[PDB]
Amino acid sequence: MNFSLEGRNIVVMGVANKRSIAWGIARSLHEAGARLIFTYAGERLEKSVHELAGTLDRNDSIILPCDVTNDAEIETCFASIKEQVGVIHGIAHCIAFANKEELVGEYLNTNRDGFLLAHNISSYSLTAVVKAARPMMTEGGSIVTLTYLGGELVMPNYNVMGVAKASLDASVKYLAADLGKENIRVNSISAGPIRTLSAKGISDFNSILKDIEERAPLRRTTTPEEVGDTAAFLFSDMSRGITGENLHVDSGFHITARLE
Amino acid sequence: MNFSLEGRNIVVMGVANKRSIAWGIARSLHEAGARLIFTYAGERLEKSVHELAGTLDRNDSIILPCDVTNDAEIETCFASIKEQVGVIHGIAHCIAFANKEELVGEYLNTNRDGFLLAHNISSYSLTAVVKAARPMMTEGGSIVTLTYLGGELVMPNYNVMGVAKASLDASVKYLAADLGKENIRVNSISAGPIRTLSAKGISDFNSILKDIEERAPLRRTTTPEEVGDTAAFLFSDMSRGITGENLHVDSGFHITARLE
Amino acid sequence: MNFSLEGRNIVVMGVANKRSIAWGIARSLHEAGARLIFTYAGERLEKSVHELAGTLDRNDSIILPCDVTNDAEIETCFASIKEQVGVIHGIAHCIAFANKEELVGEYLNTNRDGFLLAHNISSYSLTAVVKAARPMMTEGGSIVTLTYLGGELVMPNYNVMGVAKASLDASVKYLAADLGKENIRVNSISAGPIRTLSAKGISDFNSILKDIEERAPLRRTTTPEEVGDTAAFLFSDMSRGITGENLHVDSGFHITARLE
Amino acid sequence: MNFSLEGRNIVVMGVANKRSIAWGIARSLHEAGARLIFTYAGERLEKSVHELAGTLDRNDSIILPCDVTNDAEIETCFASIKEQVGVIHGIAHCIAFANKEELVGEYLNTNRDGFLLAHNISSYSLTAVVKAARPMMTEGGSIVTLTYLGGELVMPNYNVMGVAKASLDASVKYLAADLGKENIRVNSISAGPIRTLSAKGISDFNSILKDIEERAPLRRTTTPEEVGDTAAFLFSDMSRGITGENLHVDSGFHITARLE
Ligand SMILES: NC(=O)c1ccc[n+]([C@@H]2O[C@H](COP(=O)([O-])OP(=O)(O)OC[C@H]3O[C@@H](n4cnc5c(N)ncnc54)[C@H](O)[C@@H]3O)[C@@H](O)[C@H]2O)c1
Ligand SMILES: NC(=O)c1ccc[n+]([C@@H]2O[C@H](COP(=O)([O-])OP(=O)(O)OC[C@H]3O[C@@H](n4cnc5c(N)ncnc54)[C@H](O)[C@@H]3O)[C@@H](O)[C@H]2O)c1
Ligand SMILES: NC(=O)c1ccc[n+]([C@@H]2O[C@H](COP(=O)([O-])OP(=O)(O)OC[C@H]3O[C@@H](n4cnc5c(N)ncnc54)[C@H](O)[C@@H]3O)[C@@H](O)[C@H]2O)c1
Ligand SMILES: NC(=O)c1ccc[n+]([C@@H]2O[C@H](COP(=O)([O-])OP(=O)(O)OC[C@H]3O[C@@H](n4cnc5c(N)ncnc54)[C@H](O)[C@@H]3O)[C@@H](O)[C@H]2O)c1
Ligand SMILES: Cc1c(CN(C)C(=O)/C=C/c2cnc3c(c2)CCC(=O)N3)c2ccccc2n1C
Ligand SMILES: Cc1c(CN(C)C(=O)/C=C/c2cnc3c(c2)CCC(=O)N3)c2ccccc2n1C
Ligand SMILES: Cc1c(CN(C)C(=O)/C=C/c2cnc3c(c2)CCC(=O)N3)c2ccccc2n1C
Ligand SMILES: Cc1c(CN(C)C(=O)/C=C/c2cnc3c(c2)CCC(=O)N3)c2ccccc2n1C
Repeated sequence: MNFSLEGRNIVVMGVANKRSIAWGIARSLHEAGARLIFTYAGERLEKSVHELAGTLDRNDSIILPCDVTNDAEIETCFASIKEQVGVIHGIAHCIAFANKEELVGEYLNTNRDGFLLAHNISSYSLTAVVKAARPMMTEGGSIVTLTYLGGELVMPNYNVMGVAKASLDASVKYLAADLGKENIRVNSISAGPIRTLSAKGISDFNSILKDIEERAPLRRTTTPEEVGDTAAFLFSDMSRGITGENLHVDSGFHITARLE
Repeated sequence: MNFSLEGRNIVVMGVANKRSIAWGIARSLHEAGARLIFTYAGERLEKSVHELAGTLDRNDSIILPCDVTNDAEIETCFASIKEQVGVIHGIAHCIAFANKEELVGEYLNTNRDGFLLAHNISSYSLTAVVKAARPMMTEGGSIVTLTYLGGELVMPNYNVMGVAKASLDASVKYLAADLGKENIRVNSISAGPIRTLSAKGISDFNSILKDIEERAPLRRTTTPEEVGDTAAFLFSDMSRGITGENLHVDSGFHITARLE
Repeated sequence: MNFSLEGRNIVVMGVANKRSIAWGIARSLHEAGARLIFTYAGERLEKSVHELAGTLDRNDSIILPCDVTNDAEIETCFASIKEQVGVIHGIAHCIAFANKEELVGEYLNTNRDGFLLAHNISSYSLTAVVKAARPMMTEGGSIVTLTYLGGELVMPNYNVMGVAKASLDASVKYLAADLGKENIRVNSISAGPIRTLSAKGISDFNSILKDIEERAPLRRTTTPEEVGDTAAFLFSDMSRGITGENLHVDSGFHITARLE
Repeated sequence: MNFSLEGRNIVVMGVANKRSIAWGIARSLHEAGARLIFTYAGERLEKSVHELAGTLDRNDSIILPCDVTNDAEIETCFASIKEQVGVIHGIAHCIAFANKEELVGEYLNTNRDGFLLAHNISSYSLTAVVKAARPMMTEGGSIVTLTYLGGELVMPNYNVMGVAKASLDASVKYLAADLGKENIRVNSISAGPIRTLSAKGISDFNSILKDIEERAPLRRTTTPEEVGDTAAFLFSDMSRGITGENLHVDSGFHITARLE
């Protein structure tokens, strides 16, 4: 086996701009040879994502809308993919949302509507996309989602997104147990903090990143390319023994408890 | 400090019949001296629960309806409790629901509505009850919920309830981090399987229980009284250093991987 | 069942002075009614421990030497216990040692001799004491050891003691799986930091304790009495469904990743 | 970055025959371009390992004795490596031993000598080899050891090897925290069961493997090549954000609790 993704069609869900973790993943996968299908939420991202995809050195990308709020766009999107490419070999699920005011101060700033919205977008959407993709994954495949340490432990302010990530992380395991008999693997990458659009609203994020640079074993914060290169492994056949796993790409921060 | 719960008002949520784990908890807490407030869902359980409470040797129990589907009954119920007793010292949250057809065969038998219903009842309700109880917990307190190993690992058929338990387990941690500054602890008991009303629908449950008897370190399945006696510790001052914890009351089954 | 330890003979291993965690455990167990057998290492501790035991309100304690370096004293000690009391119902194992210069700076300051000494005293000794006690635990029983979060994650300077605690924690599980068929439970308490004789040599320990007071959910550092009161639960019949478990008595610190 | 190991000198410790997991790793690393240094224990393995290395398509391998019992051979071996190649970029540590009679029946079949031997060979040796290699790892590097699920949970008969693996797993974390500031990563692969020389003595191993084929998500047992291909990722720059991690290459078995 080898690391090449030539002849693999991979859906990358969640590019918003060039700082998106999904854009780090798309670059790594394209460099490995994959043909990419980008999905975006919101008509104003369409041109953005088309332009970023156009910087890739092959012009073979497909770009499609897919809001994951309910099933309707999911069905439209995956029908297009089925007609255009026939078979899907992977999905990178890079989607999260919660109401921003719930991600400041106490976790108890959430409420039922917000809690269920965060779980719908951040956790159920993986299952919804799996459901729509499964019958087109006829040649085996690999599904990767992104999680964060605040789904395992309390991270200040992460709040209802931590609870939704814990739901996502459990779903990765149950999906992996349903799909491995069809040679479909399901894993996550637990990325360290990265200054993306989804970092806007964190207080004193510069202090968080500085502390990671001091406390993490490798003495540096995570990049989208580190995350991308681990995702290229997970979509390749090199990782075929691995499913239901959560790989921390966080400079080792997960093994530490405090800064000396 | 001591194990007594004399002078503690504890709300026990989720008695349905004498096999309920919540009924094991209520017995242990009453024996330790607590005054109990029982809550029930559905008008047909009212007389049931009143009768079971009437078997306790003090006639000081309060029995109130509290469906946790939205906030409305929660607010009514906790207002009654505030007027009747003034201060709450504990809550035992023993509530779960998912659509039964999602808890057979593949996890992918769920759907958005079912997934969000399971999360609403089985996970958000703890937060909803916490929110309504917090201003009446003026003397410090202890909150205990019930979880199951299928929120940590794949258990056949547990499916969307495992994902909802993983959300519940994360919420226990974030609640504990919000409330410890008010001397309120939040913990779970991860009970081994018990033949309750919520076991109806498990296939070959007799085989599951027999396997636990063979594989568990202590060679026996869990009882509601084992769970109750651990919950009496968690509501007592003896456990005041413990919060955010998940105590397995499962005969040791959690430490095993297979039956020799 | 009840919390009483009347009629239970419990061996408490590792009192050195009144700050020892084992002394917090002995107090709680004596208050619950247990008859205690204290063991000490080193002839200079004999009078110390006799005097502390003499402050207990019943004068029924036995005090015996037991260095755990090899098996010889273990055998002498447990033979005395067998003749004096007949049956052992519990052991509190509160023993650790590593060379102090290995617990400063890098973990790589250890060496083979030091590593194996730390493992012998801090981890194998539990197995050695279990082996000598097992045939006198004819009425069921409960064994509790003390561990620390640095066996689960990196804690600065904890170094080879963290590795030895990880060995101890695994041994708790395998012991629990061997002994549950004889109604003997084996658990640990993972205590938060306490200023004991085994804290001498930690740098800036005042800063560590202050940070725990800020970061821990309950906003306070651990006491020996908190640890003692959880150990009284673990030796009582109230905890009979629990074995192979690690209970954190740390003010909730284990669920946090950083100080906001 | 890329997956190539051209220009990387990697020490592979623990080939015994063509079924060794280390031989799966060496093949994958050689295919990725690494120059390999094989180490073996026992003069009778010398010719074995030389012959297997001679099947590789470049004849650039070095083969050296390295018994890890004490430091002496380690020092000889690493001195040879330093003179022959100058810089080490990786180590694959594939070494374990315990007395076989301790790995049948109860864990309590161990004893002090056996316990400390298992820990010395199976856990401290990683630290000993790290210590000797560190000053030759001047260009950054990656260290991979092999662990097994029985270091996380009880696996029947794994016994003192499970305790020694738990010590190894903790050492991986503390090593990673010491060495990341020198751009050296330290990780493990937790392989599923493989019929190697170290499987001789397992009872009913055919039943264990059949059960894995039924219970594991991917419905198949692990191969040395699956393990090798994950180790090629860990030694490559693609995995540079990952340290202190334990990657399960076990067909997903780690996420399951029982066979339906
Ligand atoms: N930035 C971090 O520090 C970090 C660390 C670990 C994990 N993560 C996770 O990485 C993933 C990607 O986030 P990011 O940091 O790259 O930020 P981002 O804002 O670039 O990406 C989040 C994506 O989610 C999409 N999304 C939100 N609601 C959607 C909906 N209704 N339908 C479809 N798409 C929707 C957004 O359009 C956006 O493209 C998220 O799951 C996030 O939780 C982020
Ligand atoms: N039985 C087991 O094997 C087991 C093992 C571990 C944990 N648990 C958990 O224990 C808890 C109690 O379940 P049980 O096994 O005693 O069964 P049970 O059926 O007796 O109790 C479940 C309770 O949930 C209540 N509930 C359901 N929907 C509700 C709603 N909308 N509003 C308010 N209450 C609602 C029911 O009325 C019932 O009283 C649950 O959280 C369950 O997940 C059960
Ligand atoms: N102090 C903490 O912050 C803390 C936190 C968690 C766990 N622990 C653990 O609690 C336990 C008790 O330590 P402590 O903090 O009370 O300190 P302590 O120094 O009072 O107790 C340690 C005990 O170990 C005994 N011991 C050392 N070598 C021995 C040998 N060869 N034979 C027999 N006994 C031997 C000492 O005599 C002493 O009584 C230890 O396992 C320690 O790792 C301590
Ligand atoms: N086979 C499995 O099912 C399995 C599963 C997970 C992990 N592991 C681990 O994989 C590693 C490799 O074992 P394997 O299964 O390939 O079997 P193996 O017997 O082929 O390899 C074990 C190696 O350890 C070496 N070793 C033993 N004592 C030594 C000493 N004193 N000095 C130097 N080398 C010494 C042996 O010479 C042998 O080369 C071990 O750490 C084992 O625990 C094995
Ligand atoms: C690293 C990190 C993140 C980023 N992250 C891991 C996320 O999963 C972000 C999710 C997110 C989810 N929903 C959001 C936003 C961010 C901001 C914009 C918005 O409106 N809603 C984060 C987000 C909130 C609080 C703390 C946080 N930390 C410490
Ligand atoms: C022990 C166990 C349970 C019971 N349990 C732990 C639960 O949390 C049950 C939750 C539940 C949740 N919702 C349910 C029902 C049960 C049945 C009645 C119904 O209509 N909906 C369980 C439930 C489903 C599948 C497997 C299961 N196992 C192995
Ligand atoms: C809380 C804590 C402790 C204390 N502890 C948990 C221990 O297990 C101590 C073990 C110990 C073990 N061996 C030791 C000594 C202490 C000091 C005296 C000596 O000579 N050898 C500790 C010990 C060393 C480094 C950091 C530490 N932290 C953060
Ligand atoms: C998969 C597996 C293994 C193999 N393994 C993971 C190991 O780490 C083996 C270690 C080992 C360690 N020491 C050993 C031997 C094997 C056999 C030859 C000998 O003399 N001593 C194993 C080993 C013993 C018991 C159960 C076991 N299971 C279920």
